[PDB]
Amino acid sequence: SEADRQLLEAAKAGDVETVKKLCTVQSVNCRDIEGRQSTPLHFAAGYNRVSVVEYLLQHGADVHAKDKGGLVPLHNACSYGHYEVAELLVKHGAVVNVADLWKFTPLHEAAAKGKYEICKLLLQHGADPTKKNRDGNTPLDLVKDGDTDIQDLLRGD
Amino acid sequence: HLQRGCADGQSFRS
Repeated sequence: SEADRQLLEAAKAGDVETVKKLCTVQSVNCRDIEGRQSTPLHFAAGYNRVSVVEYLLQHGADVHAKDKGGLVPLHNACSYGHYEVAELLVKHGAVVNVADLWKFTPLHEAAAKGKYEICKLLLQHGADPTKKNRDGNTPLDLVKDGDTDIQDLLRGD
Repeated sequence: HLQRGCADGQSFRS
């Protein structure tokens, strides 16, 4: 629907007033069919739209909703280094060990992208650094050579 | 994993 498209676009853009106008019980968890089925919350999380994330969560957005590839909004937040968004999602009950269709967790994303504080956040909430994805790789396995601090963090040594 | 694609979003608002 045109309405849902506009809502998804507003969430992506951080257009709070438009989100407020278009967010209904029926649209808050709509999906971007023409893309990868991201919800308004996936878009707000991935594009670091904090006010929109907060509003959507308050109005019944599903923190656990998976897109077409099995990503939840916490994956989007962690892959793009959005610490505050990640913390909002976790505080609202996001599962930190959630895995997409390829068994990538948010810790796989934060590790591969060199996001130390996000890795640390996830670990404090019980994220498992030993979880292998379908490639048999743990988050530690995906850390760039240069990020020795993240390596040490994930190893626990 | 090309089929996996990438999460909607980006790291820098700029």
